Amino acid sequence: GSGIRVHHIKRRDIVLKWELGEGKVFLAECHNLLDKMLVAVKALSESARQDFQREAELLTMLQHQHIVRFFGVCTEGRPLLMVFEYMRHGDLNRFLRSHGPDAKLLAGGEDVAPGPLGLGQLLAVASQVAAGMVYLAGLHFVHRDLATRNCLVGQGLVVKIGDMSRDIYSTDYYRVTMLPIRWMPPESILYRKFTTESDVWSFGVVLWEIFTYGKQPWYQLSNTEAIDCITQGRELERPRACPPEVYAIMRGCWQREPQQRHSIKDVHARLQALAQAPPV
Ligand SMILES: N#Cc1ccc(-c2cnc3ccc(N4CCOC[C@H]4c4cccc(F)c4)nn23)cc1
Repeated sequence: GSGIRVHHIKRRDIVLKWELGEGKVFLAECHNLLDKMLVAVKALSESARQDFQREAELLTMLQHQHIVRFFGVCTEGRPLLMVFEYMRHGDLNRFLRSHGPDAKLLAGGEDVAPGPLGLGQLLAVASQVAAGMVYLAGLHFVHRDLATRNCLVGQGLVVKIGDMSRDIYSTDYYRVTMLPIRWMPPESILYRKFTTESDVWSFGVVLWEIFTYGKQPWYQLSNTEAIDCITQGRELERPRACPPEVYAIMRGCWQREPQQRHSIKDVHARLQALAQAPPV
């Protein structure tokens, strides 16, 4: 039984506090991965135990400053658990909306101002997501559902790529098997091909999400309508909050031919530079 050693955690050391969302994520304390400690815990046939073990091995290998930190599993008894660091500001899409000009409530937090994010800040969020993507492309890992709903925000506005998904985001998938069509490129919709270049397209849509403070791409349109748009070559419009240099980077992610799309490495480098010195 060769493979990656996955860290195991005794059940007695996991104390579940409350559900945060629905796989079915709870907030918990864990002693002692250090003192005692807050963590996020995902709860779940032998075929499932197979995917569990498999995904666990994979999660163990993919470790990077912008990938949500994975601590191990608990498999003594049922249900099976995956243990992750806790990202106190939840998912990026919800975070964005709560700092949008549209938000109905004020979003306290000692570590960020309520109200619209600074441009410097939006840029930092995008840079961080890209860095996550650079790492994954490096490993030839293809993420088939890149979107702010699958990113996590932690203390100090650290952003990491996570996982799905929350039932509140069902509207973001189209039932064919559920596809995130609004984030998919023509070659995915047309030919069912998914590549690192497909992820670069998705990331472009993530950029649009960030600079609209979390709006659904093509929110005015039905699923088939959005598919017509994507395949017929229509592009999402520049967000009001989005500077030309960034819209340019977006457009580059959206080349109809995958090979003309800029590399994720390139994309990240530009965003990081914009970020270190935000244009007016
Ligand atoms: N695999 C996996 C995995 C990894 C980490 C986490 C995690 C760590 N800190 C938090 C805080 C809130 C939270 N949420 C917010 C909404 O309730 C569901 C859950 C979630 C589920 C699906 C996708 C999300 F980006 C976030 N998740 N989370 C959750 C799942």
